[PDB]
Amino acid sequence: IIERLKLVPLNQESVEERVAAFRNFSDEIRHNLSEVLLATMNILFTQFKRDRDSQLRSQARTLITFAGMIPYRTSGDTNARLVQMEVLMN
Amino acid sequence: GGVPGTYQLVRSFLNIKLPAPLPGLQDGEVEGHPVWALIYYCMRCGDLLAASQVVNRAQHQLGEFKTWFQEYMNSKDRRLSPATENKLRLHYRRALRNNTDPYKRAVYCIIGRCDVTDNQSEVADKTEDYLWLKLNQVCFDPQDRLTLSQFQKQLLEDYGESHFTVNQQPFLYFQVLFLTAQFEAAVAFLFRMERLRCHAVHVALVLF
Amino acid sequence: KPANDSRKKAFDERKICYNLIHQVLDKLESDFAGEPELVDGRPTLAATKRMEAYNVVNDSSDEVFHFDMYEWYIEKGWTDRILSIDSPHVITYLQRLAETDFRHAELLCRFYTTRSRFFEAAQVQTNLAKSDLNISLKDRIILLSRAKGNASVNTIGISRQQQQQLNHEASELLEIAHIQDDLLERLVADPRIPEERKAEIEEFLDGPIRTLTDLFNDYADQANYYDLCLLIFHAADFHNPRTIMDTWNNLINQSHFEAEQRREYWEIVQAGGDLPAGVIAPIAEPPLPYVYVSQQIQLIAHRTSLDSLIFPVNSLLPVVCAYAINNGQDASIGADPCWPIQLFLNLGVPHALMVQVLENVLDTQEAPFTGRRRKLVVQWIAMAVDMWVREVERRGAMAAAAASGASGSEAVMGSWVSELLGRADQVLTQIAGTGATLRGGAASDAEEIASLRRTVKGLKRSVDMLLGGEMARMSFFR
Amino acid sequence: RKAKLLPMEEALLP
Amino acid sequence: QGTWIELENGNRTIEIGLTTAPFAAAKQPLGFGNELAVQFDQVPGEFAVLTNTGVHIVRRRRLVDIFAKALGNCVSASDDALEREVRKFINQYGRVETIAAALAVA
Amino acid sequence: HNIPDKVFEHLNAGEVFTKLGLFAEIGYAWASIDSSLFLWDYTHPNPELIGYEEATHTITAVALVPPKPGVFVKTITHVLVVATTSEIILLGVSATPTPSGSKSLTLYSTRMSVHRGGSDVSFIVGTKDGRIFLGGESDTDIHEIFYQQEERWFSSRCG
Amino acid sequence: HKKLVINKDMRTDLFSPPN
Repeated sequence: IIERLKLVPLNQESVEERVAAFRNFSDEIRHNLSEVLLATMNILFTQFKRDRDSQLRSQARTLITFAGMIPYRTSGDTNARLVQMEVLMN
Repeated sequence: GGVPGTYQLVRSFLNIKLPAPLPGLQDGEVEGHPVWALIYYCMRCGDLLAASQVVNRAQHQLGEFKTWFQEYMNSKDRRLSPATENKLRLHYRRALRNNTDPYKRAVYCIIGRCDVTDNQSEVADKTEDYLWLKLNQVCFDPQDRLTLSQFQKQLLEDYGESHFTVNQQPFLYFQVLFLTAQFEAAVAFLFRMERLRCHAVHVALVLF
Repeated sequence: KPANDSRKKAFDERKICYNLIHQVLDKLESDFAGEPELVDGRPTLAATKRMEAYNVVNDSSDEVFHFDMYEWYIEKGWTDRILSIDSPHVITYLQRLAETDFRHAELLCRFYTTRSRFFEAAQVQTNLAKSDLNISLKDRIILLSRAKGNASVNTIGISRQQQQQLNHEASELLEIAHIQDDLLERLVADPRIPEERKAEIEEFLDGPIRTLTDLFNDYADQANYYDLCLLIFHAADFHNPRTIMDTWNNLINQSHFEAEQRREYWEIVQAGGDLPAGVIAPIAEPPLPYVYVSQQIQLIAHRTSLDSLIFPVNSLLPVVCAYAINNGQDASIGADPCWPIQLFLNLGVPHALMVQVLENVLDTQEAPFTGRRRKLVVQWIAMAVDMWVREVERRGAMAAAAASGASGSEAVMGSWVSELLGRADQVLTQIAGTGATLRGGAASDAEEIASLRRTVKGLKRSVDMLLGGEMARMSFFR
Repeated sequence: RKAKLLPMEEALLP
Repeated sequence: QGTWIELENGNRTIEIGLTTAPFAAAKQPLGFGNELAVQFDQVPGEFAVLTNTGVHIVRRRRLVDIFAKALGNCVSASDDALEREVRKFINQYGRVETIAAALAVA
Repeated sequence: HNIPDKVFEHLNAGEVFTKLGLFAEIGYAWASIDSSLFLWDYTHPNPELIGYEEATHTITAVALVPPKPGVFVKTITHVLVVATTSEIILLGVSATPTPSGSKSLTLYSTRMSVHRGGSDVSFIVGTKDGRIFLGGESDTDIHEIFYQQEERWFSSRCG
Repeated sequence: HKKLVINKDMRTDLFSPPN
């Protein structure tokens, strides 16, 4: 589902356009960006413990760079947790 | 004669420890005893099932407490969901912060782990009742919240041996330290009692 | 480890050191058996020596050593520590030794699952179940059952198609495996099988899963286990109505004879006689034959789910009805004359299909359904239509509450049901007449038939009302 | 299942 | 050449029968028993061992089967490890038969 | 290849006598329980049991032999000899190979049978030409079973 | 095997001791 919405980038090429879109999306959406990134990360996180490894690793990176360039709710705690979950993958 | 069911035991326990009815009880009785007394001492004995049976025979009186309690018994680690946990805490805090039924007060913030400062001294008069009351209130990751680190440190730092050894009963303090994971403190402490050196050395060996 | 090579010596000189390490750790847990890990809070001296020792172990870079230790942990049974390593090194080590030993494969699968790699585990388990390693049938049943579960859930990076295909292969092999296990068990326990043969059966059935042909020919058919034969025709998508019915006929007759035998033995106990040598008495009235027969039909039905080709209602219902008549499984012994109809309705046969078959039974006048015994056929039809009516009425009430408008598949009543009841009344009028002029004196069933007429008329009325518009106005208030 | 025994007519010629 | 095959506890052997076609390398006594000549013309003999618990399949191994298996153990060894294993074959089968087996496996 | 569980059920249901044997030439095994006989393809992972229970008395020997030439249809590949305490019974057999590599076995009646007599039959062997010889645990005598296609007024089909 | 092959032709008498 999250992949269809094209709200969070998963390939590095889409980061530029997805980042620009966030600027004009309703604040009722930007509010919940924090929980979306974490759920999506925790989703990739779970699928990793179950090539494919490279693909998840690449997508993991994408979420981080997006979150890094986006100023949003609880960006502090969220950006940190996102990075930790990516380290455990490797 | 046979250990009776935790329910009938508790009922045969309320007979003694409250022979006459206290005028401040609420929500009526169940088979001749206040519904909240049964729930508390059943939870105190650790038989949540026996307590839930009591709730099932007072569905009309207890109101929405049924759906909340049934969730507490289901969820592990004796914790409710943040959403439902919020619903009950605000209700208790709304108009039940000071209720004439102490057992009602106790159960609510044992289920919601709230009012950590209020030691519920009306029902938890013994030391073990205090430890048990708080360990059911500790939390893990800002207001009205207590964690094991705070509780374990808060106990011995502010209320040291002096507070727990005035009755010249040494094990009371030992149990306070050991049942809070402060094994080194309890070992050194108990190792100083010249009559209990043997025991403190060995409880150190086991931990070693 | 190529034999005849001269590194063996080098490996042996390390194995002598590794064994001695086992003894140390063994003696350590022994010396400190009962000792607490903490005393008064801080660690004891017995605990620190455990940590200091196991440190030296985990601090090593000797690889042959760590292999020898994985093997050792497995040996001692310490799934505690081995599953908690984390390292891939142990996974990679298992990946080589998996297709070789069941115990190792189980560890590997445990690793995969905790990492949400369910499909990879299902693959290992399935292959192991199909392999020629020394694995018992029941273990092969467990392996397949796990694979089936693991392939039925999503595994990231793997296509739904690939999951389903594995889940399907495991499901089929598991079905066959259960059949084989039912056989083996029954054969071994069978008093009428010579010991010499049993040992032989245990050798060929308590191993890799066999084909359905073999199971049928060499075992199920030889021992006349007709219920299992039917399950085998189901698992094989066996398209052969005649053989299927022959098997149904053998199962019914076999079960009837067995029930008859058991009721006889009982009657002898309650009369003082002695049972044949080596016959365990029945301390309680066993079931009448029609009750044990229908038990057999239920057990199979639940196992195959009525959607099978071993439940062609158009052939099977007449046969069961035939049995009931030709073996006096009726009022004479205190049974419900409609028992065959009750059986298939509760079993979940749709009402329309029932009446449809019963109609065919009545029109063709075959086998025993002839002459005045068509009285019985009419009674079955009366009972089927009655239940159908009740069903329509409840489904009407059902849809008035939970509101909406629908009704797919379910056959719906036509004028044909009304016509069928008309003919049924004619048959009864004809049977009563023939009965009044029989040689030897009139028939005793006069009022019995007069009653059936009233019931049939009542049903035609109801059906006529529904058909006439009362069915399109069922969700409406009266 | 009792094995179906096909007839002698097929078995022996002619 | 002999070997001992162990059957598990409880396995009582009942009968042993040939599952493949009867062996014959020639039509008269001279040449009849030449297993080496027929290594690639007829499958190795297989025998069904019936016990009271099941049927075990036993298969005769040819020179090429032994040679291939032995070499499979030399994959992780030295240049001299192969030469040692090869010398076992030469001392029993002779050099020509051994090199012919290597050619066949190759 | 484990023995099928259904054979274990019959074997442990044996009242007096049981016996196992091999038809290795066609990949089949058999088990006799009293007066009942069960064949199965042991190469198949879940075989079906070919049951034959016409016999009235205890089976004492079973064998698979070649047929007598010019007697049976060409599709009959073997003859199944079933010896009981009362008679010897001949059955036609067609063991045609299947796509899987295991012979498909179908049985044919023959009306060919003879009363055993006083001598036990525990051993049956067949020659290349279909001759059937018998022996047992009563004595050292050797018997032979003859059979022919045509029925005659002065001679039975089986002797 | 999940494929059935009936073959009444050449079985092994289930009701007899073995040769």
